[PDB]
Formats: sequence, structure tokens, C-alpha cells
Amino acid sequence: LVFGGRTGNEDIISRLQEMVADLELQQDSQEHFLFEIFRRRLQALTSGWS
Amino acid sequence: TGNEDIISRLQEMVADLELQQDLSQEHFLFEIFRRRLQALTSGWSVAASLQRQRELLMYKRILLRLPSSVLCGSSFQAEQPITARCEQFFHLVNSEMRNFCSHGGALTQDITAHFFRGLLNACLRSRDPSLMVDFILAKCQTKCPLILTSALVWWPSLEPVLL
Amino acid sequence: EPHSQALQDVEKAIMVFEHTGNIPVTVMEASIFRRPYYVSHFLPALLTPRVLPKVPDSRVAFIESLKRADKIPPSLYSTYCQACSAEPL
Repeated sequence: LVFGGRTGNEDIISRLQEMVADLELQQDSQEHFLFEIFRRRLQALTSGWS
Repeated sequence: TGNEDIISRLQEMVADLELQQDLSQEHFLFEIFRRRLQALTSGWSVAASLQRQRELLMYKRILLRLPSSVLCGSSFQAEQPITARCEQFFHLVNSEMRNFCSHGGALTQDITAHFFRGLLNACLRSRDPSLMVDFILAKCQTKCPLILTSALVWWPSLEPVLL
Repeated sequence: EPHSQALQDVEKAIMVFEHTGNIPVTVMEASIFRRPYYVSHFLPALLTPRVLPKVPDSRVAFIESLKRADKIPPSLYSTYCQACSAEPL
């Protein structure tokens, strides 16, 4: 059955917290790459209508 | 474990105070750390030494969670207003971390990299960065040499990040 | 194929129902407008010949959030609950 979904990790996102927090104070007119990889994941997704 | 949310609440409040501080002064956290280290038992009993060690590894953990801007500050403006909160950190590294959070007369890779990252961050954020780096790392010879001895150990670690 | 794919469909349905709350809308589209696929996919939504946990979980909470919408004819619900009742050597 499915009986739900395992969460598994709340910790790696807390790691990403410090990663991107460091990158913020690092960079300072450019655009952020997170939205770019986002759009890549979205275009990679099936354009079907199921 | 328990609270991988309360540490997130800390991140929130620290970034809030960071912008507020930006709007010279020293951070209250190191004063809290000092207060708790004073209010520990002054005794030499191995119970006291282990309790102090437990408390200093917890301080290391918390400092590694918050950003590296809390240690070095950010944006050393001019030469006269320099070394603010840095002397507080060096005092803490000298009094306490050399005892427990050390091995081989050197610090741990964690706080070394956290430190050097906040340094390179503030210095490139500041003007005349190469000369100010050289200035701070010359004063470290006089105020907190363990850092340099640590940067001696963790060099093949840090040099890729810093370059 | 309408059996094996319906498994994956209800799978992602309950997954987003956990990430969100209260009945994602995409299944609600195919419910009213695509009745053949609705019933073809609604079978594995109820084919759970397994014991129920003492506390509610994702599956049963999903089914409850479905039934309050006055869908799910009670025949399939009755079938659901009764199925979950259960020398040479």
C-alpha cells in the first residue's frame, strides 16, 4: 500500500539554510540560480494532461 | 534531537538582529556564554571538567549553526573602527576553546572554516581587503594565535574554499 | 493497465494530500467529468484488504476527506469496510 509518505530528512534543508545564507552575504544585479534550476525541472516535467 | 525548528527560529532572530546592528558594538551572545561559564561550578572535579566540555561543544554547535557574520561582524568600515566582536571571540577562544574544543594544540575544522569564511566575507565586503586581511591576521599573532595554528592544520581543507 | 496505472495515480493523490491538506483538485476534475476513468481509478482507492491501525493515517484520512464530499456511493464503501474486516522430502 501507500499508507503515507516517509519524511526522512528535515536536516538537509537546515543545511541548505546555512549554505544559501552564506552565499547571500557572499554575492553582495545578477539573478539567482535557484529559479533557473527550478525552470529546468519544470521544463523537464511531462507537458501531458493526465 | 528534538528541535530542528527552534534552531531555525534562532536563524530568524540572528538575521533580524544582524540587519538591526547594521542600521562597532559587541554581540550579546558571547556575554551570555561568559555568564554561563562563570555560573558553572569553579571546581576542578572531573564532573566539572566534563560539564564544561559538554557546554563548550554545545556552544561550538550553536555557533556553527548561526552564520559566520556573528563572529567577525561584517564590513570593517575604516582602520580605527576595527576588531569589534573579534576581540570578544578571541577572548572566548583563549579562555575556553583551547581547553576542550582542541586536539594537538589546534582547533576543530568546523569553527576554523566558519571563522575564516566570515573573515573573507567581511574583508571582501569591506574596502582595501588584502591589507585588512593582513592586518587582522597580524593581530591574531598577538590576540589569538591558536587560529593561525589551526589554519596551519586545516590548510588543505580551507585553501580551495578561500581561493 | 487501468489497474496498475490507477495505483500510481492514487499514490501521487495521497502524497499531495499529505503535502497539502484536504483533497487536491486534479482528481476532482476527472471525478465529475471523466466517470469511466473515475470508477476505473476509484477501485484501488478502496482495494485495501489489510487491517486498520488503531489511529487514523494517510489512507483512511484521504478516504474520510473524500466521503464528506457526498461522493463515493456507499456500496463501494460497504465493500471497503467488509474487505478491511478480513516421502520425497
